[PDB]
Amino acid sequence: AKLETVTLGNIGKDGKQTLVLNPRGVNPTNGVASLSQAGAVPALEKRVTVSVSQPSRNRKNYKVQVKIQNPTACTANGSCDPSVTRQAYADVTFSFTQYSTDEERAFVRTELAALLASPLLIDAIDQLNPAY
Amino acid sequence: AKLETVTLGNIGKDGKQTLVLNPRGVNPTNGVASLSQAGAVPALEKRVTVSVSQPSRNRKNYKVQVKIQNPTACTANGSCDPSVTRQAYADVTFSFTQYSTDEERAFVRTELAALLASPLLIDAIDQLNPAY
Amino acid sequence: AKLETVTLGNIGKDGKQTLVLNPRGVNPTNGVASLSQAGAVPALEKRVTVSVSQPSRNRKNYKVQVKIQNPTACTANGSCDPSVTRQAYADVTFSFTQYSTDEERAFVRTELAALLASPLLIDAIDQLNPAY
Amino acid sequence: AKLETVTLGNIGKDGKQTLVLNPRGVNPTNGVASLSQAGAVPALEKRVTVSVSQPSRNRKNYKVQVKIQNPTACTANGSCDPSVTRQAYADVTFSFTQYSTDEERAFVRTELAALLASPLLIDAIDQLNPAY
Amino acid sequence: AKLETVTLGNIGKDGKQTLVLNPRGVNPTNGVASLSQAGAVPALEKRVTVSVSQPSRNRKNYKVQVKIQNPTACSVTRQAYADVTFSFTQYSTDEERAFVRTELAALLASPLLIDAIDQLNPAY
Amino acid sequence: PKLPRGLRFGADNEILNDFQELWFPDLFIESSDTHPWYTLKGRVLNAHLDDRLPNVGGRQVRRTPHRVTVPIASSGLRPVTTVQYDPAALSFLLNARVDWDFGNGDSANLVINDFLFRTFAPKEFDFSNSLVPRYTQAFSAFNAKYGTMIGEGLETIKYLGLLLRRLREGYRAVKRGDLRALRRVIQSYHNGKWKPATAGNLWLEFRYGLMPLFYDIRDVMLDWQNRHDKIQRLLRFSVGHGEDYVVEFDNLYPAVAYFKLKGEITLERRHRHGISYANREGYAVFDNGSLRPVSDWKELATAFINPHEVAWELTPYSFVVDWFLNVGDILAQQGQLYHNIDIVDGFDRRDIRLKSFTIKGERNGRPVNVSASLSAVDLFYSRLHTSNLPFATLDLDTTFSSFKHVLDSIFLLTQRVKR
RNA sequence: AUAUGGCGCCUAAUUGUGAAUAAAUUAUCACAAUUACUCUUACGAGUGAGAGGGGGAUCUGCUUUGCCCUCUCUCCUCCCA
Repeated sequence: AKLETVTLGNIGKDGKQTLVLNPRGVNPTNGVASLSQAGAVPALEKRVTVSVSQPSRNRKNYKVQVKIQNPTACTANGSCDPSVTRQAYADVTFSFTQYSTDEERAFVRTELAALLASPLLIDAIDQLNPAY
Repeated sequence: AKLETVTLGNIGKDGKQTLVLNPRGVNPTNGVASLSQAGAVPALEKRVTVSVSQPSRNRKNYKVQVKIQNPTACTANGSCDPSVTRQAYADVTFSFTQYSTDEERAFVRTELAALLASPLLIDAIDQLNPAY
Repeated sequence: AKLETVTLGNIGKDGKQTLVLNPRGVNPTNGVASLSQAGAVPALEKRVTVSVSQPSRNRKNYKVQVKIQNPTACTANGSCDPSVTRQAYADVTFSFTQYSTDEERAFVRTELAALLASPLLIDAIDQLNPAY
Repeated sequence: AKLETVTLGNIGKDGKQTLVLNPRGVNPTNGVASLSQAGAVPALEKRVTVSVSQPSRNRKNYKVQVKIQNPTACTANGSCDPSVTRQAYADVTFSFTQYSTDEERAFVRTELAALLASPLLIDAIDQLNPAY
Repeated sequence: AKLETVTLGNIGKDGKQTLVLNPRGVNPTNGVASLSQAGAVPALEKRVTVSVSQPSRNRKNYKVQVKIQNPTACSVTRQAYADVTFSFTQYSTDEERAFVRTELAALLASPLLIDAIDQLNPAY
Repeated sequence: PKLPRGLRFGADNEILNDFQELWFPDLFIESSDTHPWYTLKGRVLNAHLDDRLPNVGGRQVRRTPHRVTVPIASSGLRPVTTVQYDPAALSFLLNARVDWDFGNGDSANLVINDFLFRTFAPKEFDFSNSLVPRYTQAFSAFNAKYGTMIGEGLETIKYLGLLLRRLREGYRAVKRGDLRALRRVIQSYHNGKWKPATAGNLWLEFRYGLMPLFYDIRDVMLDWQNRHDKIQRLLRFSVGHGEDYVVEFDNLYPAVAYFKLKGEITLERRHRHGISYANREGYAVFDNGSLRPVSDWKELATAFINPHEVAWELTPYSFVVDWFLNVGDILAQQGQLYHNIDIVDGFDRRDIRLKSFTIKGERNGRPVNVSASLSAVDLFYSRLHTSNLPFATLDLDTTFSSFKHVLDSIFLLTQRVKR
């Protein structure tokens, strides 16, 4: 899991924008690696945090956490510094047993991606229409 | 001290096996580098960890821990994937002063290595024979 | 696990010195055998203790403890008897299950040996360099 | 509430120094007034705080307190900022029974004034000598 | 009065050694320029401070002060120091000032003051 | 040109630090001779020699010019300066007294002065592998080593805010005008059912009727200043490791091939690195021309306890509102100390320093005896600014956002106070 | 059971002098000093670490040192009744 520049292509409603995320320092207090946009200011605006808690007397049950956070901002007519008027964000949480297999984890990843790609979730998020 | 594929050569009773530990990563929450045998199932990989603790206000001493983890497969004749049945541990704990020397501490290392090679420790570990 | 004179050669940074430890009396209060420098006084300076704890209510789960101590001493310019200025020490603790077997025990010990011999640990505590 | 200007005279051993104290306010908590010299500097301005109490619960006798500060104002101090070097404390405390008299209070008052004016207390306050 | 490196040659009992004094920061709290040994450590040991106090409500009467300080160590075990103070009136002339400087230098180089400084013997 | 080399102007003509020159200066070569002459005094082989010949042949060192900085933060932290001095060859004066009495009429005794020698300088070295590890553990124990003080500071500042809120309530009661309702706070300190005695007054029951409040305010704001001091001192992490490296100097002949001089020189090289932290927005443009001092912090606290104050009888309202406003000003000023705290500066330094030495003369049967003292002239010193930090940092923004929130809230509260 | 969780035991100490047994040690007690490294081991100096206090310390400073100034105290600790 080397940290470096991540180029997220074919994204958006029409799948034409691209996102470039550089890494930053990893949170020592809880071991969380972070990327943010290439910058400059949007680096401290958009964030992508990833952590993997390994087993313990509390963990059994590896837990992989993936948070994404996009602040929508703008500039008042007369102001200079943009203010954040909104905050979108999402959290993905995988829980795997110690006997889990890379096999299993991989198809899980791919199934989640394909579901996100499927029309169902497409309209369920894009339009917030429940399945009916 | 960059992490890297560690290939331990002749190994075991007759001295003919070999071990290949891939660098996993380094938990910074406690500053500990992790190595693991190449596999798929975390529960059945040979694991090793190294940490070096600097002298603090309540310690004031150099510490270095090396931990070694050897689970056994005990795969059943079908019916599901293998299950861990036994686990061998090794815990090595070097500790020195602020003023100690690379000389001293290399010397005591190679001392420990030679000791683990010597016939006494051989039967004191292998055969479980009390030192006498 | 017979006690007798132990000759560890190829010791130090360059692996050229040699250390000859003679045996001593087995501590009956806890059953611990011990070896010490050939002498005279260093016999009471540098120590290498061997312990084999058998199962019990508290144990399960044999243990084997190996504790090495090397006190660095010096003579003040004017004094006679050398006083200990620093002291180095290490402890290895092997824990084996009651069904453990010699093959795996030897596997573990020689793996410790090669790890100690590997670039990793040698850098990690000749220089106190966590793998980074 | 004391709001009176006091034009003092016969200050110092020579008796040719004069001083003026102008009110600065009242402290509506403990029945305390405040008076100062004309100026704008702590060291150059001498403090006079009189205070009068009445019985409430903790005590059954009056209290007339008087605290005078006569700081030594130095001219040459590296700039035009006359600071203080010797703080002159003068603390006077009285205690009168609720059945005393204005006659008795005036008696103690005049006796204090006369002793201060006489060459009795001058030798003990200025030259610092014991009663031979 | 530019501040720069000063090479004092022919100094000592027999006029052989040399002192290299490089300048430092002029003390803004009192406007005094400083020079110190070539270094490294002797820079904070040896000191030569120069100031020219112009007239004030207490001065009138320019006062040019030159202080020299030599600490001898082996921790500083001894400290020698000297101070020269020239007081010159406003109508004083540079003729007068150079006369005074040169006279004082010729005195310090004259036998009497070498006798009274080096061996510390009063003129008797 | 107007400002010194390492300075530049901003948008509104404000003094600012010129990063392009601070971090990427113009090196230049210099060959300024310091002591290009040596003097021998004494007698050698029955010949008194007191000439004065040169010793320096050729000099070349790269270095940076002189620069100036200005603090880029309220606490007064200054930015680091890139400096270089990498002489092609070292330099060490030797004021030795060579002398040796040989047989068959061969004696020598004299003293050398201003005699130097050039030798190799080991510039190629890097202890990054040894220094980088010594940050992770320090950061991990940091919160375990100062979380106590940080927490007590967080509670102290909230307690200050609470005190100011109660004071604001009292002042608003004063402004609206009421004698009995004004005692809402008076009942919060006496710990007792205080009864009235006569008809009081607004300003009278507020000027010192709140002495416990004033004492508490003074004490805990001095408390916060003291902890603040340490806390900002805690935003810097410098660590270095030193090692010894003995070197040999080529042969040299102070005289005309009359005796050889050899030996050894003991030096140590230490690699050091220091990481800092401060704001990530205004660090580049920090107004140094408009800020309040630190003494007024004590001034305001002691003002209400000062029993010398005439404005209580002319314009209580103005003085109290100014008290509020200046407190809010200082609070906002210190607020920037905790907004977006990240890596802002980083320097790496490599320096060589002598410790000891040895001298050995050898011309015929080891006849020379040397008893000298060594001193260096030129030492390798290279300090470079770096922005690439190849390791997990301790981003201290999340742990300070609370303090920033608190100060902003308190500033809003105090600025809300009107005449 | 690794990380770490639990159990127990333990704490300022070192050196020297008194008593110590008939005679020698001599723990217990008392008595006297020590406390971090380098420097002569003389006095004392330097540095690292921490603790506390005072100063209020930004404008055009140096820097072969990386950075608020200074005073005081400690080198098994800190806190309460």
